[PDB]
Amino acid sequence: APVTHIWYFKGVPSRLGYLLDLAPKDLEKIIYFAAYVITSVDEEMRHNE
Amino acid sequence: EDESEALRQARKDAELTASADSVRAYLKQIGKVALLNAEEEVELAKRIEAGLYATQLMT
Repeated sequence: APVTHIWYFKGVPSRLGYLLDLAPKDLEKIIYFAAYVITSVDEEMRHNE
Repeated sequence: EDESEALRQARKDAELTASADSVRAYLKQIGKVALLNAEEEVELAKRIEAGLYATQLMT
């Protein structure tokens, strides 16, 4: 299973958090299996339904 | 005390914690399923027997 490089997730600037517009407190909860994220949503399938 | 919103959301917030220690997080999660007794064990064993019988029938 894929894993995240610590050099980029964890640091004084969280580079992964900067790119993805999140926070390290809102990334450790995910790449360490504490909370889910919504990978993608269906926009039209929700607009008509 | 226990009712009137003092302890319920208290329990929900206490459970909903960062749990930095990995063993601590695993023990927190394992504290979610109640223990079982003999009748429950034999009932679930019957269910598994039915499931494997149905799998054999599918095969």
